[PDB]
Amino acid sequence: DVKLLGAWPSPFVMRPRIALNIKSVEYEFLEETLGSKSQLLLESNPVHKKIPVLIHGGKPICESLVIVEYIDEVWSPGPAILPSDPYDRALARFWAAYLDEKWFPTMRNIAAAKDEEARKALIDQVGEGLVLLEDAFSKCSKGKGFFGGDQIGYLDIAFGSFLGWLRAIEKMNGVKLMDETRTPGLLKWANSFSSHPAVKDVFPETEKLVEFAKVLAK
Ligand SMILES: N[C@@H](CCC(=O)N[C@@H](CS)C(=O)NCC(=O)O)C(=O)O
Repeated sequence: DVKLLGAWPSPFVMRPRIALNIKSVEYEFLEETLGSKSQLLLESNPVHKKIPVLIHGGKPICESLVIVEYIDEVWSPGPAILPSDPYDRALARFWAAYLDEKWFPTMRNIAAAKDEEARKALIDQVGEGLVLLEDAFSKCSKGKGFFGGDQIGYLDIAFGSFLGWLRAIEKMNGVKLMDETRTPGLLKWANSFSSHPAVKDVFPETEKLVEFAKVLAK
């Protein structure tokens, strides 16, 4: 009754997936294949032609974050994904928004860098980006293990959905962007997320993510 269109290595595809595992909503996973586009996609998401795409009642929903909020709402009876306080809720959205427009582009844009400089510059920001989210974690979690708190939340999805890749870009660049000193909470959090039940069977393997990068090469 629920169809999801994405691919094993898209962190955006992980977003509507985790959320579905939180509500216990089952779904059909319509894989896409590199370099091509299924007609069901070109059909269902004609504006961006991007994955993921949620299909619910014969209807399509687009933009991973919006799908997550829709999922939180259609299945309100289960564990709530977004926070509950109007302000707390707005915080999660600010950071998700920030992560999507600046943090991730910056971190992906690395590979494209060239002089070992720009490379550093990017990596530098990726660091500054983490120090903050380590700060946001500090208030957001109140000594609990997730942005959401005791349990997995909206901000854990958005930001956690990138761990496989960040773990992968680390390896392929001989750099560790999280460390005991500067982000000791996230280091701990990044391993209480990629192990969470709603994540552990939808989280890609760093290595597999590394073959795929080495493949997106050309
Ligand atoms: N920003 C979109 C997804 C961003 C995006 O670029 N998605 C990629 C996956 S990494 C995609 O759809 N690629 C093109 C395709 O093959 O359809 C969202 O937040 O839902």
